[PDB]
Amino acid sequence: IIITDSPALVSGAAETLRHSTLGLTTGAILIEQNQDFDSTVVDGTGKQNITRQY
Amino acid sequence: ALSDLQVFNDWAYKTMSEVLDQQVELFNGATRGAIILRSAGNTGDLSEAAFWA
Amino acid sequence: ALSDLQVFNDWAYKTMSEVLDQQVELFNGATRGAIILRSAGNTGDLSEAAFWAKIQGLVRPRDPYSNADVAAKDLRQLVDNTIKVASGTPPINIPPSMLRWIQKNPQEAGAVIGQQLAGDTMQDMLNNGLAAGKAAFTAGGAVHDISAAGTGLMTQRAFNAAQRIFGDRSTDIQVWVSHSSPLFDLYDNALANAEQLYVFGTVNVRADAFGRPIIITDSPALVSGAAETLRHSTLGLTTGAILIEQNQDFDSTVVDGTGKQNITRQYQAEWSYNLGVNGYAYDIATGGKAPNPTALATAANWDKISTSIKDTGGVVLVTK
Repeated sequence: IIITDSPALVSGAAETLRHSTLGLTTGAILIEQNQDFDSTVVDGTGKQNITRQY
Repeated sequence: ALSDLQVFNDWAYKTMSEVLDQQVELFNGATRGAIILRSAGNTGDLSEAAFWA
Repeated sequence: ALSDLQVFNDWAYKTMSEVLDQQVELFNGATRGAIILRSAGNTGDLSEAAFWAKIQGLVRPRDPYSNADVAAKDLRQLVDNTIKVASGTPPINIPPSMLRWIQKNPQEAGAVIGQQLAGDTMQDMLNNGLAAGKAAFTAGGAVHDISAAGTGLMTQRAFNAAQRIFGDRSTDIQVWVSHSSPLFDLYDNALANAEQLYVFGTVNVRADAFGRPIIITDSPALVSGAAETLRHSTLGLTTGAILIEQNQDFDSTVVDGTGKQNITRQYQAEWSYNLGVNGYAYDIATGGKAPNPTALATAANWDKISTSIKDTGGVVLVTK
C-alpha cells in the first residue's frame, strides 16, 4: 500500500472528506519528461533598487 | 550587574530552506513500475499510437 | 594658411571628465582623522557596539591608620550604534549607438560613469555625515549661536567661545569644518579692520588662532535658509568625530532594450555605508526615525551616552 500525502487523493472537508486509493498495474501511469527546461533571470532599471527576477 | 549590562543575542542565517512536505518518490521501482518516469522528449502536444482493435 | 589650401582644425576626445565642483576631500589625514572613511561589512539596519561605562570615584583617598567601611560600586556598559545609509544612481541612458558613431566602446561610457560616481559617492557620504554631525551635536547640546549676537558674522573670538565647551578637549580638536561663505565673512571682517589688532587676522593660510586648520566646503548640510533666515554651521570635529564605514555592498546593472530605432541601454547602481558613531558615543534613534535614514531622518534625534560632553567629539558653531 504505497503511501503519499498527494492532494490528488483527498477532497472535501469534515463530513465531506473523501480519500481515493488507486491500485495500479505495471506501467499504469506514464510520465515522459520532454527534457525541455527553459530558465532565465531578467534584471531591471528605473526603480529605487535594481529589480532582478527568475 | 547583568541588568546594568547590554545583553546581545546570537544571530545567524541557516543556508538551507524547506523544499517539500510530501513523499514524491513514487516512480518506476518505487511503485514496482506502476508509475513510469522516463526522460522521453516528443514533438507536438500529442504522442498517439494506433493499434489493431 | 590660405583659401587655396584646406585647413582642418584638429580635434580630440578627453579621457578625463569633470568630476565635481565641491571640496569633498575631508577624510582621514585630509581632516586630521576627524572624519574616518573605513571599509567594513555590516549586517542589519545598523551596527551596535557595547563599551564598559566609566566608574565614578574609582580612586579614593586611603588612610593606613584607619579602616572604615567603603561604599561598594557596580559596573555598567554603554552601547552606541551605527545606522546604515543607502545611496543609489538613477537610470543612465547609455545606448552603444552614440559610442560606436564616434568610434568609442560602451565600456568607455561605463568607465566615465564610474569615474564620475567615485567622486559623487564620497560627496554624498560627506554631506550626509556633516548633516548627521550637526544633528548629533545639536542633540547633545554642544551648540554655540553667535548669529543673534551683533552682526552674527563668524570671528576668531567665536572659535574660543565654541571650544570653551571642551575644557581640556579643546586641544584634542583637529579641524574646523565650515562653509566657504562664513570663512570669507570671517576674513572680510579681519581684512576690513581689527586685523592683528582685535583678532589674529589670517593667522594661517586658512586656520584658527589655535592652529586648528579650517577645512571649508560648499556643503548644503552647512547652509540653512536664505537672506535674513540664512544661517551657517561650523563643526569643531575632534579625532574620530565622524566615522563612514562604507559597506562593500555596491551593486550595478546594464539593462538594454529593443523596440526602438537604436538599442536603448541604461545603467543603475546601488550601494550603502554604515554612517554612525557621529561622535565618541552618539547613538542615532532609529526607532524614532525609521530603520533606513534618508539624510533627513536624523532631525537631531541622535542620543548621547557619553558620561561627559568632553568624551563625545565635535562642536557646532552657528553664524549668520
